[PDB]
Amino acid sequence: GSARAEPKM
Amino acid sequence: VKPNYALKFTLAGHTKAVSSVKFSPNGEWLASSSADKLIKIWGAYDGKFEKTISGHKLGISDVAWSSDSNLLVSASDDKTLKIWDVSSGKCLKTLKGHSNYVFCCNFNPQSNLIVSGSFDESVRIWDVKTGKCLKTLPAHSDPVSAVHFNRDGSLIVSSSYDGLCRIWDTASGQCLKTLIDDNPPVSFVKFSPNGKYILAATLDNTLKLWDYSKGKCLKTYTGHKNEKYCIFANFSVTGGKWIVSGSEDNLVYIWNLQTKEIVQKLQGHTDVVISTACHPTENIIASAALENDKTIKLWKSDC
Repeated sequence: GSARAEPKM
Repeated sequence: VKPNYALKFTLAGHTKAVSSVKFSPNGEWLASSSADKLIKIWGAYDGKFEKTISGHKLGISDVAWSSDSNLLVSASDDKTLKIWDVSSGKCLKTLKGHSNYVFCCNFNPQSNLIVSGSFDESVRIWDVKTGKCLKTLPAHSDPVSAVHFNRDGSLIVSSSYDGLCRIWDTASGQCLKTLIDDNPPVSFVKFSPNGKYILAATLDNTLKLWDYSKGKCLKTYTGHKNEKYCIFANFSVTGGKWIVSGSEDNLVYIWNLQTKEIVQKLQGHTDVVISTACHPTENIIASAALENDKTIKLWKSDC
């Protein structure tokens, strides 16, 4: 739900 | 001299990953933003839950306080920023213009302006009072990971996955500097409290202290894990002079700013420590973790 909480794939 | 940070409080309440934690400039409060679309307010000294602030349609990646500690600005995946009156919980303005996730935000010292960074590759400067976008800077060629004003608000520093840190003149919107041995994605940047240096993190497990004018790297800090996430870093100035950062190994790392040696590692979290903040007057660190943890920790030292 938040971009910062998702890893850079 | 090493610090003696020990766990005092664990703050539970968010139901999804916490994205950012910030102490109010008056030192009374801690504000947290989360992937659960909420902003939470907590007592800075006792960890006591204060209130929930809602309105965003999607999760929030960042939150920042005005200089008088009365307002908050939040940056959301819903492509907007919102200005909030803390005491009432009201949404004063919805900042629209970004065409992709708004990732980072900050007020300037005068707090009449807001700077934001987005996945749309731009940096926007907003008027607090009107909610209008004053300037759109064609800042980068990849998502903007961080934005920060210097001490007198005359400069903006931005960082991006494009491997660059850029210094902007607040008034004209002109690019004053571009900081380049390689260009790994820049996941975080901020000015030092005196405004003479910039602390930059890169997705190669490295933090760097730069002199902005001369374009020279003065210090390098390693030992932590940072390859996938935009982790906040800080200058701790209340006691000893440290560099504080979260880490993908679930620890809070503390370095002696000068010697670059690790002086403390905090254990407690159970997921990536995405965010850390340093209290403006007391030797207190707030830390926040990702989806598998969801908690915020408050740590205090005698020095």
